[PDB]
Amino acid sequence: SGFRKMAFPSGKVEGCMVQVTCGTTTLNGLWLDDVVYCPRHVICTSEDMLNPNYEDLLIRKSNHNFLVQAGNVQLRVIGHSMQNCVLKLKVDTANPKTPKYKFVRIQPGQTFSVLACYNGSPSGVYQCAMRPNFTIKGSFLNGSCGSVGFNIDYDCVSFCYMHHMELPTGVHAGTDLEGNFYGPFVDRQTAQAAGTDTTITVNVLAWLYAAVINGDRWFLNRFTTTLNDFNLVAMKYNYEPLTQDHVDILGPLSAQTGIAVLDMCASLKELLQNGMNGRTILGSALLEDEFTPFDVVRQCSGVTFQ
Amino acid sequence: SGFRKMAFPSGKVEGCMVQVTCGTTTLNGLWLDDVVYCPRHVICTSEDMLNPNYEDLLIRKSNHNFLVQAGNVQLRVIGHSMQNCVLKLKVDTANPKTPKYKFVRIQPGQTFSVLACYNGSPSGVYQCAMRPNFTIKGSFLNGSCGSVGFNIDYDCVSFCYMHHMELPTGVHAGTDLEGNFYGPFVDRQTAQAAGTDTTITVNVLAWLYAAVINGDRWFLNRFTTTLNDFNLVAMKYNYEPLTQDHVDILGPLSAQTGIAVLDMCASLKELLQNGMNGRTILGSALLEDEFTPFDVVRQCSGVTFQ
Ligand SMILES: *[C@H](O)[C@H](C[C@@H]1CCNC1=O)NC(=O)[C@H](CC(C)C)NC(=O)[C@@H](NC(=O)OCc1ccccc1)[C@@H](C)OC(C)(C)C
Ligand SMILES: *[C@H](O)[C@H](C[C@@H]1CCNC1=O)NC(=O)[C@H](CC(C)C)NC(=O)[C@@H](NC(=O)OCc1ccccc1)[C@@H](C)OC(C)(C)C
Repeated sequence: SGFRKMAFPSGKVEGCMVQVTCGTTTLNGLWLDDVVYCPRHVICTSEDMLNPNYEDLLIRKSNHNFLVQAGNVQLRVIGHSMQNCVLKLKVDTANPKTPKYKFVRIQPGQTFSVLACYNGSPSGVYQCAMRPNFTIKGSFLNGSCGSVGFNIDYDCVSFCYMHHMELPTGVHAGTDLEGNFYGPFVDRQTAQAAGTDTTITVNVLAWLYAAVINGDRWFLNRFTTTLNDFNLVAMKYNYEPLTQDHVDILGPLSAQTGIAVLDMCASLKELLQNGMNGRTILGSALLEDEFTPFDVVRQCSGVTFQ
Repeated sequence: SGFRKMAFPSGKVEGCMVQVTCGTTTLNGLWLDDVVYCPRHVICTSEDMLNPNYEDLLIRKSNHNFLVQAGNVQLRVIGHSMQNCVLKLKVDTANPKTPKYKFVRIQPGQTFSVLACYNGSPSGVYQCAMRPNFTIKGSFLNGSCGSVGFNIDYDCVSFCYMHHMELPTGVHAGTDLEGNFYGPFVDRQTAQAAGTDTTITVNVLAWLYAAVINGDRWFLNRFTTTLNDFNLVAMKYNYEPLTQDHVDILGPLSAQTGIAVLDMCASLKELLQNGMNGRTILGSALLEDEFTPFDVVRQCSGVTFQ
């Protein structure tokens, strides 16, 4: 029993974090096979950040201007290129600790673990979700740039996020590992609006299922509702519309608890309409939306990795 | 910027989790040097759990009745003993992945990371606190027994917790690595009350400091208060009494933010007396108490490990 926001074990990703330096700027890179991946703004000064011509800036640099350090072991750069907003530094040695990996672009609402690093050394790990407006609400200080987000599927690490910037909100923006930003953001120190965020409705329902499984069932009400009537409530409350796809993925949770999806929708409707009267659900006084239906299944299934 | 409940990177502890089997019962053990540590109730059946005579039960067992598996590598048990509520199995090979480690008994209010495992394979990682009533509110299913809690100080892993049981609350109880329970609990399937829990006041203040650092300052009020007057409010609200020791440890936070400890005490007093009016602090509608003053300093300092 019990429900906790749980991150993947970070061992396989720790053995891939290196420190990349170019000029005075130092940040974290990801070392897989004989390639090091890091934010391309490692090549910028503080002044360059206001309006960088990245192709121009990169031309001034050669292989030896890039210092890659792995702990204290240290790598020879023999090729460099820019893929969108990441740089790829070709080094002379494969990472002997390269896990089975792949690069994936995740979708809004999906969750992932973040290993926050500084100077190429891991600091801590926490779990979060790609918000529908393609930001994440993380914990990132100066030098955490290049820290990565990932999921683990038994032995295979799916890298999905690399940290690039903080916005004027304290929210965070970043790219996949092909260097394509999530969201409309660019890697420039110029005012950028995230846009209206919305609540991940299918994740809220999954959490509400997780609550029922763990004994907390006071919100379980008398009522039911329709998909369209519930959706009509979701949008006054800035919730993402619920589709039949969302119903289907909550199916397993529906059948383990014996509660139809639409009856949970109605319970969630009165919660949106009436508040919590200062009660809590799984130790929270807010409706929690960074658990996917798979995060719930996996936590009350006990799935392991290595 | 940003504030997240962050766990230590689990890499050093992953390389120590093994699977221990005795009879039909299987659980997790911790393999350091040539010794494997695990809950002594691995030696019990389901019926034994109601009232176990552990010394008697252990006499029926020999070295070869204990199957230790590390991934698929596999260990030869050449000695076994019972230290309080842990068994120690002497194996024929040192763990080549033994980190610099030590065993520590932590105090109520301190925090630690938990690596939840099943069958000796890590499943996920999350952070928590030893509640003042010596329970933890974790996420533990059948077979997670023997999963450990730890802190990391640069390169040194301080193991402080091993999971043994769930109580009739869904809260969790366990031992240090010398096998001494935290709390008044015994390893028997007999009704056991945790006792009244209280809120870790010095941790709440630290979080409130963390909030100020991250821009959230609406609760910062006009008032101040005295240690004794605040304490008189803390105990109607089941808060732990605040000592001058607690003031001193909040000192660094006091000086980085320029807010006297007693003025935060008064802000926290009206929060206890008046609620949050449905507002939030660092994305929570509850007063958060599983961040120590060091967890705060370390997260807005960017301390790394390896
Ligand atoms: C790299 O380690 C660092 C990590 C940042 C700094 C502290 N926390 C973080 O997450 N990242 C950068 O320096 C990064 C480089 C860009 C190329 C991606 N820049 C930023 O994070 C800035 N973000 C930014 O300028 O966004 C657009 C903007 C918003 C508001 C006002 C003007 C422009 C940071 C440094 O800017 C702050 C945090 C808004 C001051
Ligand atoms: C070992 O993997 C397993 C882990 C438990 C089970 C699922 N979640 C967990 O945290 N632990 C045990 O089987 C453990 C063995 C004891 C020697 C420590 N026993 C328990 O966790 C039981 N706890 C218990 O009996 O506490 C006293 C008690 C409370 C309430 C009623 C009677 C006795 C569990 C199995 O008992 C439940 C969870 C109360 C059913």
